[PDB]
Parts: sequence; C-alpha cells; structure tokens
Amino acid sequence: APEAAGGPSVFLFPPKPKDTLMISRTPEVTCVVVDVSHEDPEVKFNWYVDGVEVHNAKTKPREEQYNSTYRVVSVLTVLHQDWLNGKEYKCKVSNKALGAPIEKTISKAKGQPREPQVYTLPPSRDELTKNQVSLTCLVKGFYPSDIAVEWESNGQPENNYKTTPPVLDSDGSFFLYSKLTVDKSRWQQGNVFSCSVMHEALHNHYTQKSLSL
Amino acid sequence: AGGPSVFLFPPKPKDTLMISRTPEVTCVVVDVSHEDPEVKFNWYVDGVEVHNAKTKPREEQYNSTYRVVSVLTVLHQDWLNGKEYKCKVSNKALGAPIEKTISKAKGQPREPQVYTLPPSRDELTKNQVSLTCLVKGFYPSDIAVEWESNGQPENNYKTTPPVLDSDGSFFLYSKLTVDKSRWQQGNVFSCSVMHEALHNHYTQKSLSL
Amino acid sequence: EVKLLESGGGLVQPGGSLKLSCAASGFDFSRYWMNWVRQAPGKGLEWIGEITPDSSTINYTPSLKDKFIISRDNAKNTLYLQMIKVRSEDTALYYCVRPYDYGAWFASWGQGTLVTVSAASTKGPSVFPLAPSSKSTSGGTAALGCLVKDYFPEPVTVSWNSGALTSGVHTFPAVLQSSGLYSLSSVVTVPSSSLGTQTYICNVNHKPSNTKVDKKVEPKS
Amino acid sequence: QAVVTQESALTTSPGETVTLTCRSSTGAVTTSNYANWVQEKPDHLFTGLIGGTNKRAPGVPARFSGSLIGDKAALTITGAQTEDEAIYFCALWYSNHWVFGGGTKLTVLGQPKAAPSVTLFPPSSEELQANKATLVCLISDFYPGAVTVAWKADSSPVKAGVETTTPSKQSNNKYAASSYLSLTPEQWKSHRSYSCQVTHEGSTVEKTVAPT
Ligand SMILES: *[C@@H]1O[C@H](CO[C@@H]2O[C@@H](C)[C@@H](O)[C@@H](O)[C@@H]2O)[C@@H](O[C@@H]2O[C@H](CO)[C@@H](O[C@@H]3O[C@H](CO[C@H]4O[C@H](CO)[C@@H](O)[C@H](O)[C@@H]4O[C@@H]4O[C@H](CO)[C@@H](O)[C@H](O)[C@H]4NC(C)=O)[C@@H](O)[C@H](O[C@H]4O[C@H](CO)[C@@H](O)[C@H](O)[C@@H]4O)[C@@H]3O)[C@H](O)[C@H]2NC(C)=O)[C@H](O)[C@H]1NC(C)=O
Ligand SMILES: *[C@@H]1O[C@H](CO[C@@H]2O[C@@H](C)[C@@H](O)[C@@H](O)[C@@H]2O)[C@@H](O[C@@H]2O[C@H](CO)[C@@H](O[C@@H]3O[C@H](CO[C@H]4O[C@H](CO)[C@@H](O)[C@H](O)[C@@H]4O[C@@H]4O[C@H](CO)[C@@H](O)[C@H](O)[C@H]4NC(C)=O)[C@@H](O)[C@H](O)[C@@H]3O)[C@H](O)[C@H]2NC(C)=O)[C@H](O)[C@H]1NC(C)=O
Repeated sequence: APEAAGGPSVFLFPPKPKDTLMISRTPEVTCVVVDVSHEDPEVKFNWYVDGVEVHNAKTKPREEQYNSTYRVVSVLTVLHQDWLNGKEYKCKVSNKALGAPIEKTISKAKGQPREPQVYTLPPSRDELTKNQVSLTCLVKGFYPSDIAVEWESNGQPENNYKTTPPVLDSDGSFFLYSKLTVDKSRWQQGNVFSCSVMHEALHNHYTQKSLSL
Repeated sequence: AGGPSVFLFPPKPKDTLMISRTPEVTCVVVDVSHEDPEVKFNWYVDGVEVHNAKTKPREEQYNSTYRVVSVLTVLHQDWLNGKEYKCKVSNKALGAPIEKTISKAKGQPREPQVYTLPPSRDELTKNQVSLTCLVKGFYPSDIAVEWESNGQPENNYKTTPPVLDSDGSFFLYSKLTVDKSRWQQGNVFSCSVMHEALHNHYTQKSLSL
Repeated sequence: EVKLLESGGGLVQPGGSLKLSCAASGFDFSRYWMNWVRQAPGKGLEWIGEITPDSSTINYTPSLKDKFIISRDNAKNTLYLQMIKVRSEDTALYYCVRPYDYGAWFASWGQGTLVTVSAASTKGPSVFPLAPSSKSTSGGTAALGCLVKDYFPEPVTVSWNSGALTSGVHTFPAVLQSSGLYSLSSVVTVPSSSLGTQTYICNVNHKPSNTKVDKKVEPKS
Repeated sequence: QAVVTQESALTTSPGETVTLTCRSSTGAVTTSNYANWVQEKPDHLFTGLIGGTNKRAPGVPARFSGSLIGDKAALTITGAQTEDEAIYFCALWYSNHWVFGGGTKLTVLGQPKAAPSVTLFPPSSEELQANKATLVCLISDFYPGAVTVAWKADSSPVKAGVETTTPSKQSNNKYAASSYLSLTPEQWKSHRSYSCQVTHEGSTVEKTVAPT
C-alpha cells in the first residue's frame, strides 16, 4: 500500500570510494530523511546488514530547514570488506506522519569489477604557446564507477586540478579525465607530476602514474 | 503520489549556432496519470506570455504513466541574448501550478581552446587506442563536439559533460576509440567543435601519428 | 502548519454589503489557487468560486457571479470575498479552502466565518458564573461553568484562563429561544481536590457585538 | 446548471467495505470532472480526502480510495472504522465551475450504547440579583443520539419555561444536548427543589438542585 502525498522522503547514500579502499579511513552509509513536519518530528531508525539488524548507527541532530521542515540523518559505520563483498544495507524509517515505514536498500554496484587503465598525457604542442599548460590523466575501463583520483607533486595535492564525473563507455565500463593546470615554467623545468588513482579493482587498490618533460 | 514533475530543457547547442537550424525550448511533463486528461501549458519570454508553443500528444510509458511535451520555437538571437523562458503547467488536479524557468548562463562568452592529444605510449599495447580532444576555457557551457576522418564522421566516441573550471569557464574532454592499426597507418582524425565564441561558430583540430 | 483564518463575518442587514477576509500562513500563498465555499443552516456545501495565484482567472458558481467578488493580495497573504446586496439565503458559514499542491482541490479548510443576514439588532451576552460546589462534584472531578445568556446573532466562543485551561472543556451548542435570542453554556471539569486553590475565568467572545467578557468563577460558599 | 447527486445516507460496520457514489446530471462522470471528496466532522471540521478522481490528500488513510465506475465517480472505504462516521461530499468540475453533491451521512454500526452524563446547575446569585433565574441541565456523552428531558418543581411536572436543544454529535461520535428552565426568582426560592430528568433508551438519569 503506497504512502499518500506530502509525507517524508528517504535518500540512502553509499560510502566514499576513498574511505572503503583505505583501512585507516572509516566508511559510512548515510540515511537522509527530508520533509519531516514539526507536528510529527520524531524519526525512528532500524538498520539491517543482509537482513540482520544492527545497533552501531548514530542519529545526527535534526537540522532546521529554510522551507520550515526537518532533515534527519542516520550514519552507519560499515566494514570495508562487507561493502566490497556486495552486502546489502537496509535503512528502515518510522515516523508518526507515515501510514507504513519506508525501506531503502543500498549495495555496491553489481557487476564484474574491472581494473582501471591510467594514462598521463602531456600538453598538446599548441598549448605550449600559453602561460598555463594542461596535464591530462585518462582513467578508463573501470567498474564500478566509484573511483578516487588526485593530481599531486612533492607529496602535495596540486592547487589547480579538476576531474570530470565518470562517463559510461560503449563497453559498459567507465572513463573520466582529470585536468591538471600548471604554470608552463614548472613544466619546462622538468618537475614531476603524478596522477594517483584508488579503485577496488586495482591491485592493492592504488596506482600512481607520473609525467614530466 | 506527488503527481507530475516538470523538466525544462534548453535548445540543442548546434541549433542556436546555425541560422538554418530551428532551436527550441522543451517543457517535459512526466508522471502524468490517466486521471490528468488535460495538461495546460502557459509560456512566457521575459515574463510576457507567448502563444506559439506546440503540445505533442501524450505518450504512455512502461511504468503506466504518461509523458506530455510542449515545444516552444525560440529565436537564435533571443536565446543568445539571454532571454528567460518560463513554462507553467496546470490542470484541475494542480492546486499549485508548476513553473520552471531556463535561460543561457549570464556572463561574457569565452572562446573554446581545442587541443588534440595522441594515445599514451602505454596504451599502444592494447588493440584499440584513445584519441583525446581537450576543449577548455569556454563560456557559456553550451557546446557541440564531433569526430571525423577522411571526410566521413567517426561515431565511436564519448564526450564528458562540461565541467566548471577554477576560473569560472568550462572544460570537457571527448574520447574517440579507434583500432590501433588505423592510428599506426597514419590516418588523420579530426575533432570539431561548435560554440558561439568560435569563427563562423566552428573549429576543427586534427591528430595523426 | 497550513493555517487559514476567516474574519469579517457577523450581522448584516438585508440588501447590505460585507467583505470577508481569509489570512493565510504556513505556506507560500502566491503559489496556490484559493476557493470560497459556504454552508447555509441545514444545507450542504455550496461552492462560491476560486481565484488563480495571479488573479488572471476568477471562476464562480454561475448563479452567484453577480452577488460575489473574489480577490486576493499575495503580498498580504490574504484572500477576500466581497458580498453585495445580501438576502436571507446568504446567511451561512463562509470557508476559504486551499487545494493541496496536487490532487485534492478542497484540501485545507478554515474554521469558517458566520454571516447572519437579518434586520434584527445586535445584542451582547449576559454572562453568569456556574460555581463549583459539593453538588457539582462527582468522585475525582468537579464541574464549573459559565452561562452565556440572551445574545444575537451567533456565534459565541468560550475559552478558560485565556486558553491555559483546555483539558476537560466543553462548550455546548446554543439554544435558540422563542424570543429569537441565543443562550449557551461552557463547562470545565477540574480535579475535586483542586477546589479552593484557585479561581477561574471564562473568556466569552461575542465578535458580532465587539464584546468580550472575562467572567470570574469561584467555589460556592 | 449541472446537478450532482449522492446517496443521502449509508450504513456500514467495522471492517466492511462501503462505496459512496457521485452522479452528474449531464451524463457520464469523466476524468475531466476531476472528482473531489471532502469529509465533514463535528464543529464544522472539513478535510479534503481526494482530488483528480483518485489522488489522496496528505495524511488520508489508505482505506480511502477514489475511482470512476462507468458513468459515476466513487469513494470506496475498505475496512471501515468507527472514526469514519461523517458526512462525505463529492464535487465535480464543469469546465469553469465546481458543483458539490448533496452529501452522504455515514453511520458505522456496532457502537455501544452510552448513558448520558448529566450536570444540573442552579441559578447563580448574580442572575437572581438581576431578577432572573435559569436552571441549566447539561447532557453529554450519550449514544445513540436521542434523549427526552422532563423537569419537575418538587414532584410536579413543569413544561412552562423549558427550552431544550436538539442532540448534536460530538467528535467522539457520542451526542450532547442542553435544557434550560427559566423561572422567576420567587418560584426558585419557594420550592424545596427542581429536577432535570433525562430519559435515554428507556432508562432515566435525574439530577436535583435546591435553593438551600
Ligand atoms: C516513469 O517513466 C518516465 C519515463 O522514463 C522512461 O520510461 C521508464 C518506464 C524507464 O524505462 C526509463 O528508463 C525511461 O527513460 C520517468 O521519467 C523520467 O523522470 C525522471 C525524474 O524522475 C527524469 O529525470 C531527469 O532527467 C533530466 C535529464 O533528462 C534528459 O536526459 C535523460 C537521459 O539521461 C533522458 O531520458 C531525458 O529524456 C532527457 O533527455 C533530454 O530531453 C530533451 C527534451 O526532449 C532533449 O532536448 C535532450 O537532448 C535530451 N538529452 C539526452 C541526453 O537525451 C535531468 O536533468 C534531471 O536532473 C535534475 O533533477 C533531478 C531530480 O529528479 C536532480 O537529482 C538533478 O540534480 C537535476 O537537478 C532528472 O534526473 C527523466 O528525464 C524522465 N525521463 C523521460 C524520458 O522523460 C518517470 O520518472 C517514471 N516514473 C516513475 C514513478 O517511476
Ligand atoms: C526542503 O529543503 C530540503 C533541503 O534542500 C536543500 O537546500 C535548499 C536550500 C536547496 O538548495 C535544495 O536544492 C537542497 O537540496 C529538501 O531536501 C531535498 O529533497 C530532494 C528531493 O525532494 C533531494 O533530492 C535528491 O537528491 C539526491 C542526491 O542528493 C545528494 O546531492 C544533492 C546535490 O546534488 C545534495 O543536496 C544532497 O544533500 C545529497 O548529497 C549527498 O549527501 C551524502 C550524505 O547524505 C553524501 O555522502 C554525498 O557526498 C552527497 N553528495 C553531494 C554531491 O553533495 C538524488 O539522488 C535524488 O534523485 C534526489 O534528487 C535532496 O537531496 C534533498 N536535499 C537535502 C540537502 O537533503 C526538501 O525536499 C525541501 N522540501 C520541500 C517540500 O521542497
């Protein structure tokens, strides 16, 4: 039986690609409840890992919205291997304004993981007439789309780089590009720039490709 | 449960750049039910009501809803001059009519810089190679990118959406996949870009071994 | 919360004119169509009309189109109903009604404002305390009240201790006397062991005569 | 113009399915009539239930549904509850105006009989000082909604000066009524007592008050 209009809305978010691929980092799944009325502000949360109920989840303080509604957030810390092995995370939301609870289930994108191929491209000859040059990192053939990409030099993330969102390729895998902008003088002086990638299908979940003149 | 949703789309970038082509703003209404027999559209250009839009007949979807589209032909000059287009959707089950507005992004237009990049030496182990077209420093984000080789179009390409850069301009990349043999043979490939801030709204950059 | 509060009702002479208001809060009033609906005594609902958010279209029940003028002022979050050359058949509760964003067109209703079309005079109420005693006590609770006599026209509302006392309040529907005047009573039930710790006030409002009476009610001696 | 017709009254029982209908005098009710349903509870509390034929308003229970059946609009309540006791109005859209039907009163059977709670107040000192006297008999929480009220001066019946309201349905489905006995202060002071006698379902509750 479906809910009538004007009731709460539930959005379930996956952990960050980086958090799942580093044992030091803590990956978490996020259950966000919107359109929570003032008349019925209490939201109850029930979490399930492959159908088995858990209790470690924390409910964040309810944020007051400009549109006169409440945003209620539940944060569940997940085990790195549990998320990667494809375990289903169910968030159950109970509220007085609801006729029946809303249930959202999140899992790592199903499908054979595919190893990204990482390629660094120097600036086009035509760009060498400019004050700033572009160093390109092509990351392709990866699955799922969850990836972390960074341009760095001398152990510093570079101040001026941008990465495109992943794009679905014709073979069902994904690709993206990350554009690093540097002053031409730094490129002409032989400084080494590196594109660092983290993905579940890379050996040791990490690869680094470096480029220089 | 929440009824219809409206999505208002800009014209195709190539349509606004070629006088021979007809640019249109499209007001799409989804989640229209069998109990929504009428879907009325009111259109405004800079808040002034216009009457030239055409509604297409409702189209049933596989999720048992209908999709209702209204198309408004726009002048190339009006879109490019930043006129605002508003679509208002109503019927007797819409106590609050739905309004959406669209216009070309405000700011000084900037010329795209087009750069072709060969495959990385590392990619030459694979049977298929990537030819890259970097298009940067353009404004607004409306742009068209295609590939050609020996007069004919190359269609085995994928282009990223425009990305907002650190200086307020946009960039994108277009990736053309070719068999290594075609690249090793010395065949010339071309990346063509259509944008308002290019000569005759078009430019082309070639790439060969 | 969506809130609609009608005002401007009361006594109007036959052939007279009256403008009602409906104050809206809790939503963006400029986004919605608004309706006016009425209910005459012993009758069903009758639609009066509606107005678009921008006032470009105003629709009316065909038979009522020359008797009413609907308007709105989005900046003041207010809906209006001008009633002109009213007759006895226009005596009714008038409701402003907001549709929900989608679906229900008659979703949110105000409590209504009563328009009484009559050549009779306004008459404010005489309020008398109905004192609690051992005789109005039954087990754990005691009743006390206010008698609101001989007013015209309806309605009268009664609150207790300025709205601070709400549990156990019952305001009874009025009796229509052979005289043409109305009387009603409001009763409040309190704990019997609380008798003698405080005095009470019934706040009697008779908006049609611009009269409010705050009557002291104390335990019987 | 167009006339909209509904059933005057219908009865159901807890857990049953009941269908309310809405007919158009112009012919078949279409989706272009955008059928609406409104519920009226006591103290003139109205709430819209349905619009656009079958769309529920926010907070409306799933047991309420709207549909079109051939040439009429319909409101179906599946698994009726005692709290569904109300008057149901339908409204139809006719190109440039809405038209409400006459409404359907819904009775939910099986509700237990409830004896009236009676409180009788004597005239106040203040009213007596103003040379008037009113005895106030308040009757509440009775079900079904029919009582008869009789007054006595000592043991003698009194009909002169009595005004009694019709019973009115309360939010809890039970009924309330009032009866007022107007006397002179001399009549009040000269009798040993007065009584308000409330008869409901053949049983009577009598309350007495005395000037002393
Ligand atoms: C019932 O079915 C409807 C139709 O969907 C089709 O049929 C069903 C049964 C499935 O098989 C579908 O796979 C199939 O597509 C659904 O309608 C869709 O609703 C969603 C919202 O719920 C709409 O999403 C919005 O999409 C915008 C982009 O839309 C363009 O691109 C789509 C491909 O990515 C394409 O499918 C669209 O047609 C549209 O294409 C453009 O159309 C214009 C006009 O003709 C052309 O000029 C362009 O060239 C086209 N471009 C391309 C690339 O083809 C997004 O912009 C939008 O995002 C914004 O809003 C969301 C909130 O929803 C934010 O999160 C976001 O940040 C952003 O602000 C949004 O995602 C979708 O477009 C609808 N599809 C169609 C075909 O109209 C119903 O949802 C569904 N109902 C239920 C109950 O399931
Ligand atoms: C009342 O207001 C709230 C809040 O509105 C927000 O603030 C106002 C000022 C505006 O700017 C709003 O646009 C803004 O959202 C509304 O809540 C929103 O409700 C809609 C649906 O009605 C939700 O849409 C869904 O969005 C998801 C994707 O959401 C992610 O990305 C959004 C930006 O693209 C963010 O706004 C979201 O917060 C969310 O972000 C992710 O959050 C997780 C943690 O929870 C992180 O791990 C991620 O990293 C992070 N990602 C990013 C890119 O930041 C989409 O998949 C889905 O299809 C819907 O479109 C909004 O998400 C939700 N906003 C918020 C902040 O919760 C209410 O709807 C308003 N009520 C009414 C009646 O209008």
